[PDB]
Amino acid sequence: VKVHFDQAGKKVSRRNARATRAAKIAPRPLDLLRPVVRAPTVKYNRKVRAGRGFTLAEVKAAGLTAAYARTIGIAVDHRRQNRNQEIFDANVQRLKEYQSKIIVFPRN
Amino acid sequence: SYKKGAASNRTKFVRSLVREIAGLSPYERRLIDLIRNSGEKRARKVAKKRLGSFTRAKAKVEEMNNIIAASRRH
Amino acid sequence: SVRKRKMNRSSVGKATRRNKDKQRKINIQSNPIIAANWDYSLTMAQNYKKLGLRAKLQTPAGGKETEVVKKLEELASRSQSEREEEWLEKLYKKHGDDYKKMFFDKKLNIYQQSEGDLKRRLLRWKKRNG
Amino acid sequence: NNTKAMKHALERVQLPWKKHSFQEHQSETNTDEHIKDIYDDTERELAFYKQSLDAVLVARDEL
Amino acid sequence: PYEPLIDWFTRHEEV
Amino acid sequence: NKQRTLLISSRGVNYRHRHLIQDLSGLLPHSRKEPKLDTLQQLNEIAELYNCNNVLFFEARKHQDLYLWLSKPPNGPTIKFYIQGSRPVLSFDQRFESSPHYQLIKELLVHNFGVPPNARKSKPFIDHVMSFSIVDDKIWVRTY
Amino acid sequence: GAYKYLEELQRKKQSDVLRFLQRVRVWEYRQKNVIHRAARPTRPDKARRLGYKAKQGFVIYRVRVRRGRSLRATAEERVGRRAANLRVLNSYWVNQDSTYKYFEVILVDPQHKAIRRDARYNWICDPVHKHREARGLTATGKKSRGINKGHKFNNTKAGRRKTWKRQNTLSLWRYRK
Amino acid sequence: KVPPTIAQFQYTLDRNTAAETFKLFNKYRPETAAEKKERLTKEAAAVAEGASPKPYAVKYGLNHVVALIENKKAKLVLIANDVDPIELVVFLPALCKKMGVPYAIVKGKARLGTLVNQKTSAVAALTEVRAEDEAALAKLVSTIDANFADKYDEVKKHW
RNA sequence: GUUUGACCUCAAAUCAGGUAGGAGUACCCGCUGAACUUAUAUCAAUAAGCGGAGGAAAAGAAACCAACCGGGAUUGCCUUAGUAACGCGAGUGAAGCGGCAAAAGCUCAAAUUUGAAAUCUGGUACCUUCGGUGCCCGAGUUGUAAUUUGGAGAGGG
RNA sequence: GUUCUUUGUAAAGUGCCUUCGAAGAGUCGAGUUGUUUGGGAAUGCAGCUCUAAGUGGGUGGUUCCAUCUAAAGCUAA
RNA sequence: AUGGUGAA
Repeated sequence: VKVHFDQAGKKVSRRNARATRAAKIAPRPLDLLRPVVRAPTVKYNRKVRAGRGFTLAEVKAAGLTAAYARTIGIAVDHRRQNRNQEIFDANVQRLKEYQSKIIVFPRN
Repeated sequence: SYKKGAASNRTKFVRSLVREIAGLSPYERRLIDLIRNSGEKRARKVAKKRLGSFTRAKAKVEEMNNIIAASRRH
Repeated sequence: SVRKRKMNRSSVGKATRRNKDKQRKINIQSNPIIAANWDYSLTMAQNYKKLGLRAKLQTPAGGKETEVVKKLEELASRSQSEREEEWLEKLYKKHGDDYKKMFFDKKLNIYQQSEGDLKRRLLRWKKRNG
Repeated sequence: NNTKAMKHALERVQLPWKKHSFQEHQSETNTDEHIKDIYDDTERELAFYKQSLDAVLVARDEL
Repeated sequence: PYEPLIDWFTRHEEV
Repeated sequence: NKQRTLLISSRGVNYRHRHLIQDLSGLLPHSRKEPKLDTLQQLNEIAELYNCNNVLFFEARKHQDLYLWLSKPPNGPTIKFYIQGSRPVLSFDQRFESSPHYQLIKELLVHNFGVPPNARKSKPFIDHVMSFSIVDDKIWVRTY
Repeated sequence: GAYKYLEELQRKKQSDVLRFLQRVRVWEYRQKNVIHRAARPTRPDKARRLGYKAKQGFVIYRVRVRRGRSLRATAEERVGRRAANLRVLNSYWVNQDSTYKYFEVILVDPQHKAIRRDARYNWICDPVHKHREARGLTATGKKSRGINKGHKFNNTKAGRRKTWKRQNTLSLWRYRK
Repeated sequence: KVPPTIAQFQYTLDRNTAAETFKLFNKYRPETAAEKKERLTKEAAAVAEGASPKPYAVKYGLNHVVALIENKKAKLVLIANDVDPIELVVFLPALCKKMGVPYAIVKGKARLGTLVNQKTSAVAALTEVRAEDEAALAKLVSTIDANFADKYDEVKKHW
């Protein structure tokens, strides 16, 4: 029998790890930018949830390439395809907003 | 489809050269002997027994017939 | 634990370590501006909100320009080799500006470069010379 | 399903059973739709056994 | 069993 | 009276279909046993290699359902089924003479299951009996 | 590329040329010991695609195992046990006999400085990769464990032992659900 | 016995033809490590204080030679008759015949390696030759053809 | 040339530079594995035994899940669910979808650098020594150096 | 931050126009004999007779369509 | 049952 006596301890450890990551990663928001995805299986066909990464077509339409996008904390999915032209538009708008809201420091 | 691709005739050339140089397997030899003496009706049964798939047996029979045509007609 | 009992009994001495306090105490070391403005008393999310920098791009789970201008303030804040320059000088005072003729210059154009590359290199050399 | 095409195809599927002796055929008068308790199967099994016995009694002495 | 090889493929040179 | 049939099945057979096919093959000496087939005109072409004017193909689709195909290879129709070498005895219900479809399926079952008296693996005597009857718009058959 | 020709030729294993080569090479191997050093692989086409590199630090071994645990796994374990200092990378079939089956195994010496300084191959030097064949981390070992993506391996996706612990453990929280 | 493809080798050129071929090949020995290094150092020294034509050398790499063949660029190909992985060279003669590139089988891989500053060379082929040896190259090609294809026309037969 | 040297193979060195044994073993990765206990099922892919490393191990970026307006590495929790399914009794017993924690993708094989094996192990002299340069020798052409893994990719303007 | 070096017709990224454009075999699979699951399509694993193609092959639902590209490997959370 | 010990 296993009892999770470290629930509070696990939460504290996760919070400390997140704080350490933020300290190491000060300017970036501790994560990348995820797209908007519609869930399958009918029962959830009317539900929209965050996805893994934007498709290559979405990144290209956003005005930047995938290789450079990955360095700006934008998740890119090379296996996800676009078939409905409303989630694609929403993702393009989200990427444009992210590009407008980002400030990039110079290399030197 | 985005990566089905085609032979490009290089795989065709290499496969033809390999088929010529390697020769014929004993089961292939028996298949061609049956074709040249019995016919497809008898060769296809043996091909299916050796392979187990009807489509594969038919493909092998067609390949053997093509090889025989290219050989005896030259 | 047999080993623990022996170590406690032994006079060698436990290699005592104390780092529990430093687990909670974290120092920001990825930016000078943020370090001078970061408040360790407030949480990571609280500090991010105070400085105006977004903490999580996605919607956070569960319930819930003062300094950003500094970053923008700092945001707003090649040469040709001697052999290449000599070769471009030969191209210049052998053909001048006729890149079409230079394209067929076997003696000087050892590498059969395109007209565009030759013209770009000539313009770059001229920008640094007369 | 259409009876026309099925009826036309049925002719080519029927062998000349009655044109020859029944001995080679080696193959009852009840629709069995009157059987009740179609879920317990107690009556259905009895009806099937009765049909089999009727067929056996007809095909027995022919040997 | 033992027969000479045939040049059905190698008979014609590759132009 | 003589006919030859073909027996085949889909890919994947373990607990029940294995026995339900082995018993059928044993009961049908005139039938031909062949390995699994891929899912559909190749069955008729295969039938030409054994002079068998009949095919008993089992298809297992939907990850849970079982299907059976009975058809005449050369020019006859086909019927799909979904109901879940000693000489046998077959009896048939009167309902098979009502509608053309019932008569057609009855004739197909007769000339596809009834082992001919003379065959390369036939037997002279009988050992068991079986009955064919249609009820609730479906056919019920068991080996007893 | 000559590798395409060799790969195509190897397909016709029943051809007269390959049939004769099989008997000649099996007769040659039977004279030698069960496990012996091989100067170079007899199937370069397979070895090259299996990570083989013609450079110092790469060792190819030939091992003999009686015909009927997979034979490839047994051969890999046998070669690894004798060559403790070596690390097993992969293996492939070369020849067979009525009484024995022959496989060629490729091993990499992590001690060699060439492998250590090679980024593409220095990962093998990690101690976690010690005796890969023993734990079934090789291509044959992974296949024997049924670790693959699909419903075909759902019941054995992550081994046949952790499932018992997962199903036999009663999970309880501080606040019972 | 052996299949027709095997025993095709060992029917090498005669003494005179092989000697002439090796004599011709010895005039195009690729620069060794020391020769190339000294040439590069001399060039660097000249550049330090302040247009050559295409170099001519014998192409010998098995992969490189196979790439040269099937493109009709190669003119003469030399094949070793003592390659331990025979499968690496079984297809070379037939491929050359199909492509029409003249080819010959010489005795010993070490002999091929010696003329290319290598311990063992599986194959040795010539792509481009100097105008002086062009007539010699054509004469050697004709002699090799006469002595191999016609003299050993049955090399691909009689197991 | 009745003769020399190469390629290949096989052996010796108290030669130089290297590594494996064993212990420990709660967790992991494979082989092997019974009975008490309960009406092939079940204790049980458990106990014990054997082999292999670590601070975690395995797995990991689909020949995946799905039939939807499609999702997009693996991993662990809740849920799906004590449901499907099996046994049709006793009982055994999952997985997609959904929410959460964390998110990083890449490295080879395969098409010629051929206008230059450009790669690297080892010995030696120095220096700014978890290494760097010059020289020497050897490994390599039966393939070490550039690029590419369909998300393509490559030669030219 | 402080700097000493940069190096060379050196390397990389984007759009357009032209020409090319290569994918893992005693392997899948079938057959047969044992093991595994409560798994009905013993899938998965184990011995062995046999053993294929590249507009191909695997996985599925329907008379066509949906997804992927196995027989190589690394990766912290 | 598993793993070991001794022995006119």
